[PDB]
Amino acid sequence: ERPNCLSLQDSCKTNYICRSRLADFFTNCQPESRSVSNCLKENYADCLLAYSGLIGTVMTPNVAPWCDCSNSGNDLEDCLKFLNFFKDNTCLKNAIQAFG
Repeated sequence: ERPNCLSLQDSCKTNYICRSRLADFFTNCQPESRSVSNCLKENYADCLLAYSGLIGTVMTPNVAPWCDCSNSGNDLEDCLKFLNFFKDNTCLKNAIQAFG
């Protein structure tokens, strides 16, 4: 059964390897601004490498990890923000197109 993304995030953060890789992904594939969803082009390579760095962890893509936001309770908005960082990430989409 597909787990809740926040639960999966917690299982990742307790492992020093996954915690580090996840943090790198959020850092390198973040928007260039609150208004601009894309990152600066100069960061494409680092964003893709960071995204690929998730492979081998519970955050392995297949794209978003294997999780959804069912049963998020009061934390639904946060769960969706997490999930959308994978599914609706302009920086990541552009990086994959550029070097994937």
